[PDB]
Amino acid sequence: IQAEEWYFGKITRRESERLLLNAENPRGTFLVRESETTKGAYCLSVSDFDNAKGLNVKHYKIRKLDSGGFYITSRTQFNSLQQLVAYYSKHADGLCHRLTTVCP
Amino acid sequence: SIQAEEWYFGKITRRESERLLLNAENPRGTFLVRESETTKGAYCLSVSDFDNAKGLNVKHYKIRKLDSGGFYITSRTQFNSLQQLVAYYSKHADGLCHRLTTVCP
Repeated sequence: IQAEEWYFGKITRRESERLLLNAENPRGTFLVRESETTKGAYCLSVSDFDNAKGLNVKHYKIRKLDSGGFYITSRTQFNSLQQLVAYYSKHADGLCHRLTTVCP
Repeated sequence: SIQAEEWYFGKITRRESERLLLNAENPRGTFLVRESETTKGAYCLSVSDFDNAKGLNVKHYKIRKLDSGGFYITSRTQFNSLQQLVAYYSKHADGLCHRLTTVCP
């Protein structure tokens, strides 16, 4: 997945929030990183805006099933990470915002 | 002035640096220096590498600016300038994934 624009590898949770939390960035700017402590998991980081908290980053753990697939909820699972990203770019389904822009 | 150095790419993002380095045309050890996007005062050395499992991949090493003037990536050597840092690791990888071979174009 190294070659996917949205994959930032092993940046920490804090570093993903420093990258994402920028006022030039739209709601739904996102990146995927390898989870910092859970081994074999990915994490989807999405900026979001709430009146109160202002801009903040939500983090959703992505698990990989034994057969290979990926999921965030029981609603949909994906044969690959790129399919998950493609799906959520069009359908938020429970995430805070549709994935609009890859982290610059 | 570091602004006009050919291997200095200023404020480009971590993501744009990889888009530049991760390209078939570039030898292992193609590099660029840039500012850290979020560590103030630090710089960053981005280097292309090739691992059969990863494929072509970029490694990023932070460069800290000593208060007293220098620059360093490890406790083994410190340098007075970024120029001198690039030159040294062009000869000796000394912990880096690869010697700095090619300035990124």
